[PDB]
Amino acid sequence: INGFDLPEGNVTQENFVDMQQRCNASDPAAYAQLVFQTCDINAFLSEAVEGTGLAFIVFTEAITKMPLSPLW
Amino acid sequence: QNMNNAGDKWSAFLKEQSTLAQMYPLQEIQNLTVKLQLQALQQNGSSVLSEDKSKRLNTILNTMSTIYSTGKVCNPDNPQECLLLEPGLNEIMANSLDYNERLWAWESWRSEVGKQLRPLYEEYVVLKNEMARANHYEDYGDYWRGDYEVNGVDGYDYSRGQLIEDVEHTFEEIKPLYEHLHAYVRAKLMNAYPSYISPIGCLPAHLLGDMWGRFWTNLYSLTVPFGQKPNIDVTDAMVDQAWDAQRIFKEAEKFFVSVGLPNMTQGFWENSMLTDPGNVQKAVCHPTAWDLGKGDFRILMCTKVTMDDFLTAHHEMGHIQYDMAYAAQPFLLRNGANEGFHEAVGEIMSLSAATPKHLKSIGLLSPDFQEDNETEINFLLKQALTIVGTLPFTYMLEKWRWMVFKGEIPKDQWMKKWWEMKREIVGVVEPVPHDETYCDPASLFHVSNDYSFIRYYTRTLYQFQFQEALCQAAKHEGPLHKCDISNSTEAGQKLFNMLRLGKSEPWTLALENVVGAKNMNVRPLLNYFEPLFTWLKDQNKNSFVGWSTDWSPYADQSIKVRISLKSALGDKAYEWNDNEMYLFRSSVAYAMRQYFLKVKNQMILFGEEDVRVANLKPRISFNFFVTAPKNVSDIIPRTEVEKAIRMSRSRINDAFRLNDNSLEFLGIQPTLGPPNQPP
Amino acid sequence: FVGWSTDWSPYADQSIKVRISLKSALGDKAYEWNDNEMYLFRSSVAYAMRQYFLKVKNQMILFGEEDVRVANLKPRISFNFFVTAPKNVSDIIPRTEVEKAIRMSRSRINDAFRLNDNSLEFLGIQPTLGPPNQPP
Amino acid sequence: STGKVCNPDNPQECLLLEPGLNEIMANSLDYNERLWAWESWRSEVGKQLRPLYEEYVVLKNEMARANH
Ligand SMILES: *[C@@H]1O[C@H](CO)[C@@H](O[C@@H]2O[C@H](CO)[C@@H](O)[C@H](O)[C@H]2NC(C)=O)[C@H](O)[C@H]1NC(C)=O
Ligand SMILES: *[C@@H]1O[C@H](CO)[C@@H](O[C@@H]2O[C@H](CO)[C@@H](O)[C@H](O)[C@H]2NC(C)=O)[C@H](O)[C@H]1NC(C)=O
Ligand SMILES: *[C@@H]1O[C@H](CO)[C@@H](O[C@@H]2O[C@H](CO)[C@@H](O)[C@H](O)[C@H]2NC(C)=O)[C@H](O)[C@H]1NC(C)=O
Ligand SMILES: *[C@@H]1O[C@H](CO)[C@@H](O[C@@H]2O[C@H](CO)[C@@H](O)[C@H](O)[C@H]2NC(C)=O)[C@H](O)[C@H]1NC(C)=O
Ligand SMILES: *[C@@H]1O[C@H](CO)[C@@H](O[C@@H]2O[C@H](CO)[C@@H](O)[C@H](O)[C@H]2NC(C)=O)[C@H](O)[C@H]1NC(C)=O
Ligand SMILES: *[C@@H]1O[C@H](CO)[C@@H](O[C@@H]2O[C@H](CO)[C@@H](O)[C@H](O)[C@H]2NC(C)=O)[C@H](O)[C@H]1NC(C)=O
Ligand SMILES: *[C@@H]1O[C@H](CO)[C@@H](O)[C@H](O)[C@H]1NC(C)=O
Ligand SMILES: *[C@@H]1O[C@H](CO)[C@@H](O)[C@H](O)[C@H]1NC(C)=O
Ligand SMILES: *[C@@H]1O[C@H](CO)[C@@H](O)[C@H](O)[C@H]1NC(C)=O
Ligand SMILES: [Zn+2]
Repeated sequence: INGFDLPEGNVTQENFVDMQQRCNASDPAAYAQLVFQTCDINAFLSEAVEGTGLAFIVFTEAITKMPLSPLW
Repeated sequence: QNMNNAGDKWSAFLKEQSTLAQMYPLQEIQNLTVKLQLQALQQNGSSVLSEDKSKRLNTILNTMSTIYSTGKVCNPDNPQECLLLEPGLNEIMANSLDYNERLWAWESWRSEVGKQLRPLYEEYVVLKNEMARANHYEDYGDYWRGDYEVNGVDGYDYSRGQLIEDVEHTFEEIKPLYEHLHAYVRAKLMNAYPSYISPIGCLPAHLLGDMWGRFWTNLYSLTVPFGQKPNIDVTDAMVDQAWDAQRIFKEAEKFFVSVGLPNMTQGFWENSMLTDPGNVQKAVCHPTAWDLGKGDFRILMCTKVTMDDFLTAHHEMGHIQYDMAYAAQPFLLRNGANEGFHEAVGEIMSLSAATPKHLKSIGLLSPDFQEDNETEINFLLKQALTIVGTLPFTYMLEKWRWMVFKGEIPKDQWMKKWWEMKREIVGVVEPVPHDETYCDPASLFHVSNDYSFIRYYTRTLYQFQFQEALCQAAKHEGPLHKCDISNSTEAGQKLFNMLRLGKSEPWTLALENVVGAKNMNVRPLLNYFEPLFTWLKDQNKNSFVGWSTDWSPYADQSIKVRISLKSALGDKAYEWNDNEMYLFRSSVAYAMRQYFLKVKNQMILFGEEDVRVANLKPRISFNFFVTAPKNVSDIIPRTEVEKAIRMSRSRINDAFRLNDNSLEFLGIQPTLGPPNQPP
Repeated sequence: FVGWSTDWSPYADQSIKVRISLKSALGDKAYEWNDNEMYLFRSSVAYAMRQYFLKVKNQMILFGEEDVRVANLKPRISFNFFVTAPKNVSDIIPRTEVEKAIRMSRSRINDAFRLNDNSLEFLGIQPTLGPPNQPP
Repeated sequence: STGKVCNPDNPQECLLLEPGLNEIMANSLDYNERLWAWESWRSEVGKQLRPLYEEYVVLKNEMARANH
């Protein structure tokens, strides 16, 4: 929505694959310099959870997003 | 008062015979001539409207006409001196080399007249479409194209929608020639205005030689190929042989009797007024040709001894010889075959008389004169600045007006689509962004005074079709631009077979009597300019041919703003109408006032009209730049606006409830904020 | 009555008195009220008149900062103002229509100056709503 | 002597002080037209004569103080 200037309430998770094909059919030159991250679950559910990397990197990152985070 | 009552007896008589003409049906007629006279008289035109809408339309046409002729422009350094369009504002646009004074005259005039003609012009489109749809056209643009319509004459027909394709088909063969002329003028304008013109972009709209860029003919002193060769001028040889007022027409009458055309009518010599009189006599001095009727032809001009009025004498006599030829038709068919033929026959008389071959045989050039190939380029480039330079302007303007009448352009996109068509078709960029409060087409004479403009496109194409067809009959051997039809008889017989038709035949049938084709053609126009097109392609070997529609003369001091309303507030955020754009322009003008007071120690009264917004999108993004309060040529630099916005960013955020991630100034970043507290 | 009063004015019955208490809202950290702040106040009132005539009266009227006429500026920070039609100087918008326009956009004018309805008083216009509760 | 006043309903007709603006102020009984002619004229000429009149007081006081 920043490379083609669309309003924010039109592009969401339900039709992301619908409208990215509409952008290369409209401007094939302006769509080439844009980048699109490739990410899907089972790639974030399988990561480096090595020794001393769960209580210190995984739990302490999730505690800071709860309310009353010094208590947890 | 002697001509207003005698003028209204003619107009009241014609509406009485018009309402008698609908007594006869039109499709129960067989003879083509009596059908053509009946359709030209039965035409309702106005009067199809309600009688209170008919007086509203004439009030708009009178108001738009008096705004254009009585406009005052105020010089921001002395409000006691107002300049009015024809004396003073046309002289700045035609003579000045100051960038800041041409930019002022363009803008001011534009803006003011613009605004006025806006509401009026908007009300004018609705009333003219009602009058055209009651006469069984689809819009008012289809009503204007009814001149070129031809109905049922066995192979010579022409539709009113066929004119649109023939204009666009002929235009894409001029675009190779116009691109090389646009590239040569752009390279010559960079020496006259350095640091103002991009070498791969469009030309700025206020540097073209007049107020609208219609003719490029005032750019000749900056774009002359060889300035050390005088372009040939026979004005001194006229005042060295004591040529009176009468010699200029008597040599003009000998030109036309040389080709096989009749003499002047011998009432032509007493009744006409070839100069302004020996009295200091108030009498509109404007070249014209009159056809009063009853075989009485008079020419009214105030001729001075110059080669300029030696040429327009040949032009104005050409209107007379066209008028003397069709004087045997009935009264309602005594016009040109379409609206474009009448001026085109007048200008092929002027082209043939301006050649140095004709001037040295008419006694005005040393029999020892040498025409070099450097002076033919000087002559052809002066022709192309008037002929070729006006063809994309004429095509773009009628294309915009045709799409406005049929409704392809809604009224919230009139000035958006106007300046997109300038960059794409003409190659001309505006210096200041213009929103939907301006009306820049209506600041031209032909738009605000209700005139059709396609007659200037077709006349240019018919003019070289006539000239190329007459020079094959006169057995010419060289280039087309050296041709002269004097002493021939066979060429005049080719010309006279069209001149006597009038409107009695379809105009496509009139063209085959001269050219040999049934349609207008652009290939004779290009053959005239092939010595220039060969020389132009060698001068543009290191240049770039073409232009970019992205460059602007203001878009390097602009700042892009991006606003994310639904990220900051979400389900509770206001909607961004144009009252929010007014509050944004006042907050930026407030921030510029605080920066110049606390840093530069000056008090400058910035307003919301000094913040110029362009390219408004739905995501909510635009560009803006800041201008000094009444000096439109003074743009505050981008580095001083970034320092002013950094000083007051916390105040602009609070006026809209945004938080520096929902109000982004692209190129300005938040910097500070070191964290700590544990001692 | 022989004599005259120097207090009456032909505009001072459609005027609204504004009182601003900067040091109560912010204290040791409040900006100073120069005439650039008076320019921002006159643009915020002209914005509020534009939004009222568009959403209630369905008209678009181009009010500017030059249509808000300020009189009697004091040090405590108090003045009167009245609103005029954009080029008709004889047409004063009535006081009852400016009170309805300021009530519609009072939360927006407060945020532009960081005031909180006790530091930006329009004398004659009072805050009304706000019923409390939640325990069901 | 050369001030033009524009009628907000027709900007193409400017009235200049002695013919036209003095006749409104001396003959009219319309409240809204007398209020317009007063204000307009005032404001415009006002502004101009301001900076000039301000510079005029300083130079005239210098000439008077040099003549004791
Ligand atoms: C109707 O058409 C006929 C021919 O189609 C016209 O007839 C000519 O008329 C002129 C004088 O009126 C004669 O000199 C010609 O000899 C006629 N031609 C022929 C072939 O007979 C007739 O003029 C047309 N009607 C009108 C009113 O013009
Ligand atoms: C001129 O205007 C008249 C209307 O005043 C048009 O006419 C009518 O024609 C229809 C048939 O199509 C008749 O039923 C009406 O009676 C006519 N008018 C009336 C009511 O008197 C006419 O078509 C117009 N002519 C042109 C140039 O198109
Ligand atoms: C006018 O004609 C002369 C004569 O041919 C041209 O001069 C020639 O130019 C070419 C290209 O630069 C050279 O290769 C020749 O050697 C030149 N001839 C001589 C005799 O020196 C000249 O270029 C022409 N000018 C134009 C504008 O066409
Ligand atoms: C074209 O027409 C002119 C006008 O008649 C001719 O000019 C005459 O030329 C001869 C010799 O060149 C002179 O003796 C006459 O005095 C000229 N006449 C006039 C009126 O000036 C010219 O010769 C014609 N051209 C050709 C090729 O025949
Ligand atoms: C409007 O601004 C322009 C600058 O954008 C001023 O033009 C300058 O004029 C002075 C003297 O007149 C020249 O020395 C400068 O070189 C000019 N600047 C540029 C960039 O050309 C112009 O004077 C301003 N007009 C007013 C009335 O202040
Ligand atoms: C400016 O506003 C005044 C009202 O303050 C308008 O005066 C009214 O004019 C109409 C007709 O001209 C009368 O019927 C009303 O009675 C007038 N009102 C008052 C209070 O006297 C005036 O017309 C406005 N001017 C413009 C150009 O709109
Ligand atoms: C966004 O805009 C497009 C085009 O106007 C529309 O088709 C789509 O439904 C919109 N998305 C919404 C309303 O969520
Ligand atoms: C646009 O890109 C997609 C891949 O992202 C490709 O499949 C498609 O063919 C492209 N369209 C054009 C017109 O090149
Ligand atoms: C035209 O007039 C001249 C004299 O003015 C005369 O000699 C000539 O014969 C005339 N033309 C014709 C065709 O009679
Ligand atoms: Zn002409």
